[PDB]
Amino acid sequence: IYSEHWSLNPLEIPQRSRLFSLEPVAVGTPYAESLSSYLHRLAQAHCLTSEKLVMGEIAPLILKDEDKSELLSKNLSHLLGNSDAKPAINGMREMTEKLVTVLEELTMRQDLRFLTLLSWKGMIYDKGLFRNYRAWCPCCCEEWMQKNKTIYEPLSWSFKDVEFCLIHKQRLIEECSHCGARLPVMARLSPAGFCSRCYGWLGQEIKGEEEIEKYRVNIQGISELIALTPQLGYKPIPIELTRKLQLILLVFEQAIGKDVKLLGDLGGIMESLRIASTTNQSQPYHLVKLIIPVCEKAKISVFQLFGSDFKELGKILFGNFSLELKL
Amino acid sequence: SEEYVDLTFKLRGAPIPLDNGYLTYAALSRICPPLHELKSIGIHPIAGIPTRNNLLELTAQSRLKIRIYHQQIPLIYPYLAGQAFHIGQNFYQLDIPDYKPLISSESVYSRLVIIKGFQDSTNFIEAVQRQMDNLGIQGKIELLTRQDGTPQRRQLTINKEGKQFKVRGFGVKISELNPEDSLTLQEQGIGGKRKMMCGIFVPATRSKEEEET
Amino acid sequence: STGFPLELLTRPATERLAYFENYTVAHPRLKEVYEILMRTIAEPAGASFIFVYGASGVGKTTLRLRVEQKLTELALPKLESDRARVPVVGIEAIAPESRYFNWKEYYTRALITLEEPLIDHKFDYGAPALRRALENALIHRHPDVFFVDEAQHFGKVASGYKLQDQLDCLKSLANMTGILHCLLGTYELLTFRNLSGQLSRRSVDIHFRRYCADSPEDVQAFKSVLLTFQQHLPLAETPNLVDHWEYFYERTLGCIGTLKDWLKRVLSDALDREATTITLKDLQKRALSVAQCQKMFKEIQEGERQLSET
Amino acid sequence: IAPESRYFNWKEYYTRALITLEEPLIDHKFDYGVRGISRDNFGKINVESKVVAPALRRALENALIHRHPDVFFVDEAQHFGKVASGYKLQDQLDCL
Ligand SMILES: Nc1ncnc2c1ncn2[C@@H]1O[C@H](COP(=O)(O)OP(=O)(O)OP(=O)(O)O)[C@@H](O)[C@H]1O
Ligand SMILES: [Mg+2]
Repeated sequence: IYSEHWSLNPLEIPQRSRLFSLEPVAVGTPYAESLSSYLHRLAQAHCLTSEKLVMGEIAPLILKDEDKSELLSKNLSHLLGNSDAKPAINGMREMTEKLVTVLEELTMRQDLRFLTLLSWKGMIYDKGLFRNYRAWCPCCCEEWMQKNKTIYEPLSWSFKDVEFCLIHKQRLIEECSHCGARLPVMARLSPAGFCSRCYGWLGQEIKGEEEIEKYRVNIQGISELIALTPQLGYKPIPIELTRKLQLILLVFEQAIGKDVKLLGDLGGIMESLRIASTTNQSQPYHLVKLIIPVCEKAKISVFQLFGSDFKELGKILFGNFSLELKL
Repeated sequence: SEEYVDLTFKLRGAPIPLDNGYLTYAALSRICPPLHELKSIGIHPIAGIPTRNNLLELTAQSRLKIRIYHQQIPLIYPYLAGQAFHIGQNFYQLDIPDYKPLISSESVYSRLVIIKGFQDSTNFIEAVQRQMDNLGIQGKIELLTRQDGTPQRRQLTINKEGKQFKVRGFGVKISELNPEDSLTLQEQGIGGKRKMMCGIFVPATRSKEEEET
Repeated sequence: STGFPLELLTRPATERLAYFENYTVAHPRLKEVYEILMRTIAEPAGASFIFVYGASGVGKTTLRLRVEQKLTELALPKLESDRARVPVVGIEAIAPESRYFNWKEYYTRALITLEEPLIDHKFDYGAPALRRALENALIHRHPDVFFVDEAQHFGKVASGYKLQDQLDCLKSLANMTGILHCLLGTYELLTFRNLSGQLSRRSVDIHFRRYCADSPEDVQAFKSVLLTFQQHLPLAETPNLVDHWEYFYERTLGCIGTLKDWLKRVLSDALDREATTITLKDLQKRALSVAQCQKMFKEIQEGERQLSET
Repeated sequence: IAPESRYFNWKEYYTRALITLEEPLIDHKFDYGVRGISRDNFGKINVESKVVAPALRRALENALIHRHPDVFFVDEAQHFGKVASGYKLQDQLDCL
């Protein structure tokens, strides 16, 4: 006879993700997808509106004590807080924190924290950093759609001090050309590249003919800041950044000691760094107001400042100011 | 001698288990990324008055001591000077560090040495002798014994991921080194798990301290 | 071993019935079709359809579950690393209450199987919304195969040309996701196999042949499966079943599943009466009606004639 | 149910099966599928005419698998034969 006896018992595979495990686009590069664009992409992949998916799954995990079905028939602002809203949701705010935590738990993904700036909480001041209204680069969207590439909004577009796309040298457009209104970042249905109000198109060959060199340092520094966070491999330590700033201050002081003229070029930044090192270290520092000009005068990229260790940073500073020190 | 330094930190906080190697190493790596990749670094056992439940009560002389090459201090000083770390749910604080030299002594001692695949005392002595020759060192090997005279083994609990692995080691006392070779021994050490809070060698008085209790 | 565990006699009747019901035997046709199906699954070779025919009771459902389980355990070592990676998906088609087959029900049931959240609410980013949701779910969840049991219910349409339009809709679902579709059904599926070049090229046909009484090798195989079923029957005494091989074949038509369920009925009847052996009248009590056997034989003969194209 | 029209009404059969099967005490809160079916103050479930028949069928499937009765009895089952299409008998039996 036949000795083979099959067994059809189930195998009990590990629990699957509640939502699709969509990869974030261009993580670690100056063109990383914003959390808002990722939310809209996940909603589009599920054939659900961002609002509807939000109260379907994120709201019960965010809003702890409510009836989930009764939450299914509300406005997005009840949990997002549209009184604030703004592209600042991409920042380091509390609702951003809990939203990122819930999203990472739902898809068991380990990179959504890089799609925002919670890794820089306590490091970079929130005020004066993010735009109040949605912005886009029409050339980017048109090129992406023509090349059959995924549409999304980079983090750089959410910053006030980023107004130009270095790829296309085009000033960011905050107003829909069709309806004339300015889109909020969060809406009931706002797929990337589309007008959240009139459903019109926002990608056109718009030419940028301004002095982009003025804002080049700011945009490149912010791009480096976004692109560097996923590559660190750890949560940054506040006093690490504080002591790097202090080391740059000491290098500045030694350079001034060697050359008196440099005091004229660096006095204001010296005073600002001294104040930032005398105030509480746990207090965040204003990114564009303090760190970017400081590393600019130090002739050091934001990537070099936040990435290199103390030895490399000290050696490069000494070489940059032609000092004879060796740490 | 002075070519290597022992970084000392006045450590205060909650009482700590007596097999706290991986706990303190992981906490330090959490608050100091560069510590996770250095090579010639090692940590001295944390002194104090022990308790009945295999825990150590930190005292005024309790301090975290780190052995490091003087050409790598600026990679560790920023992340530990004045810094604080958490071991589980316990808070620990470090003061401004002070530098201590590597002094030679006639006899040395190590609290816990582990070499892979050596559990019996005799083959452990043979392997410590082999590493002893590999360093160009001369001396005699003895194993610290309990009140019973049985060689004393110490155990390190590495709680990697969900599981935890067991590594057992011996206390090794080596005498008649000659000061140059003594310094070479204290700086190299034997066992390799110096980041794991084992392989650092100390003058022989602490051997008496550990043998009394 | 050829014998059931000997401690089962002391155990209650329910335990013996359970041991018998979760026990299944591998006869040569079933294992051959299993190897062929898994070889096609591992290497689709550009074919998006693995249509499997068979008589009612040859073991189509059992083969489906076995393939699902084995592919699941083959993929299991890597599901810990990669999530949203359902290995295989197997659902059964629903006969429509209305005259025509319903595709909204098909799409929503497929979404239910994939644990899609907020299926009812949905939206259309442009049943098109349900179809797009199913396409996206198949693309992202990345299933290896897609079994659709009872594929004869697909052609519950009064239009002869829409009969292949059902498979056209399934095919349009398949291409934009590139997921293999291995449909299983009775001989009624034969009107869907190779209609049009699209379904004639990318479809691989597997026939779950039954055990016919003409070839002596098949007769010997049927006798051997009878012998192993007798030796695996959890009774105090082993009844002689190989002798009435003609009677067992008459009411089963060679379908192994029919033999299994008939023997399960007889064993349960014996256990309820605390009997120790199986009598001929015990089999006669729960035998299938002669008219029923005639009807299924006519159906399978017509199916074999249709599939006899060379 | 013998239907007034020439077609057997499967929606009525499904809703009557659901109401007949769902008559235990109020403690069971099963939370059936589909939004159109729920309990009431008096304990008798209500189904709106808006609910489509297949969704009601799926809710009946969920209720049957949860409760798991031994046998589903249908009296005067010849009423399933009231159709207009000749082949529709096979369709009715296939649906059942
Ligand atoms: N080789 C086998 N050995 C044991 N039991 C079998 C075998 N093949 C089928 N069965 C039994 O048959 C039942 C499963 O139904 P089966 O696959 O035989 O029917 P089918 O007509 O091919 O499928 P379906 O009607 O779902 O299309 C189970 O009770 C199972 O134990
Ligand atoms: Mg079956």
